[PDB]
Amino acid sequence: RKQVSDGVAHIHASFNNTIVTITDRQGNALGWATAGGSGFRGSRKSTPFAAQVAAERCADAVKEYGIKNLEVMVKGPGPGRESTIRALNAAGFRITNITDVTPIPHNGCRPPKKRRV
Amino acid sequence: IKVRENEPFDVALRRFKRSCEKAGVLAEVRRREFYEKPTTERKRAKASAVK
Amino acid sequence: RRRVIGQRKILPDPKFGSELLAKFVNILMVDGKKSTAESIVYSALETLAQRSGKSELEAFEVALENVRPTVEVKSRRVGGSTYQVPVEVRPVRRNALAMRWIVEAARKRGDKSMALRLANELSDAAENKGTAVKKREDVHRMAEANKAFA
RNA sequence: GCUUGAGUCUCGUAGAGGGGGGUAGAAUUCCAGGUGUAGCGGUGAAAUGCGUAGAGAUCUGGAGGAAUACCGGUGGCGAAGGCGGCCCCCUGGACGAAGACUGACGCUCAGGUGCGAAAGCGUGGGGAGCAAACAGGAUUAGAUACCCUGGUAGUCCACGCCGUAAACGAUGUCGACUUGGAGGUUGUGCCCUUGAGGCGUGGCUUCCGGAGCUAACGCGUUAAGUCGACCGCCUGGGGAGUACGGCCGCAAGGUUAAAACUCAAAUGAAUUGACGGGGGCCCGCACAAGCGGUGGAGCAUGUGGUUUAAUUCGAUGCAACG
Repeated sequence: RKQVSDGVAHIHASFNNTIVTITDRQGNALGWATAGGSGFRGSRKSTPFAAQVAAERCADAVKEYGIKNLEVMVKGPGPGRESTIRALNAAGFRITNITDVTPIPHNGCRPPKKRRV
Repeated sequence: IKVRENEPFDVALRRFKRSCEKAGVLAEVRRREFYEKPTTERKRAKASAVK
Repeated sequence: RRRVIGQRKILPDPKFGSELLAKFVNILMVDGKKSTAESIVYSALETLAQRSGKSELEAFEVALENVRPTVEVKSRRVGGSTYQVPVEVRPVRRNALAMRWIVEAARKRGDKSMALRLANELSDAAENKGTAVKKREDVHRMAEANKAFA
């Protein structure tokens, strides 16, 4: 019941899952979505056409205000960097600026050895 | 990476910044590092680029 | 394997003369006793009169409408495991496939006799009933219902 | 005596060469607070784990440590090991050019001295991420592993020690000769320098390759070709870089280095093929698409069993069993 009018939307695009939260201008949570919470779980998610149905769920929780326009914050790789923005363009929302906020360091921390099969 | 356009449309322009960073220098990190594995495979893949 | 020719031109119904109904009787046929097939379906096909009262002709196609799918699965030996990538279904098999469900499920109906056990199914087809109509959604719940892979 | 070897002087050039001290930006983690709400994280799946004591996400502020995307290259510097952000201070070597100077002052070098990746060791600091050990979860016949959730030493700093590596070009240093082609990087001379530019002449360096060399692979002016000077080293495989003794070390352990006995080979490259849970391209009812079966049932038939005085001999993966 605040009517933020316009607020950026963060798209935490990951591999094992993807989640988009339609925060406000300053950066306050107004409504978040989630593939894991979008019916199918396990790992069936991930896929782009699976995240789209997730972020689209926001237009059902963050619609209580009246977002007439909004930007997009895509972070991290994975099947949900495009899908999300698309579903949002159809949901009825607008757009003000697309950008990738993926954490790309300068050889700072030393990543995990991991995987070796 | 900074998009912005007048006349609402979901054209793209987005894959334009997708040529300098993006999912590349990302997966580059992802798993472990490299150390000797790169200086080597980086100097062998170079051989490939000849013909 | 690599062979690429054409389809087998089937002989039309023993009366209405229609390939669509032709392969229909064949799919229904059994033990090469094609005769019985005709005398078993050609009857129930017209017995619709008692079930309606008019030029029972399009009823067949209309009944198949409620049994015409447009999406199926297809496991693929990729990604180490086995995909499922669902895909639609061309017309060539749409009409065909349906006919199977209409018959291959009209036999387990357990009514008076195959001759009639089949007739009723047609009425249940357009009116949605029996496994015949079931198989549709029970199949659609995969394709278009799991596009995550499609 | 001489000057071409070697060296000095001058003036330039490029460089992640070294030692010290600063400093910047991205990211991670953590602490605090705001928004907001039932998931997050992870895998092939899962589970451990974290979440309603409010996570994850998101945003604001703060603390701290490690490493410096892009440039980055088939690149550069160094004796080797190795050396990447920007800035300053102290410092080494390499190269070019007009030249000027010294005058064989050189090459190599057992012993000797010094430098040495990483791991490790001692004292004291530091500690974000990562991660031997260790602990859970999973996989599996088992799984003291690979995978997942955590995580200590350690990785970082100082100072001292240890001296090893597939410390590799598996190719000692120095010098002179010997067809060529394309390229990289850096200096210099010259050319309507009118240009990106064009022609030479030095340094270092890639790839192809001729003669020749080679057991073959291949090396080929940066030689494994043709020669000269000095040094290190090898003499069948196993036993064994082990034992013993010496020396070194805080300790790991290092260095030097056998015998007994045992085998008739151990080995190198290349060839033919077989195979690969290697790659490319193919065909077969091989699969996929369907039609009907076998597997259950009663009976037939054969076989292995079991039995029998005998249950006659044979046939036994697809190729054995109507």
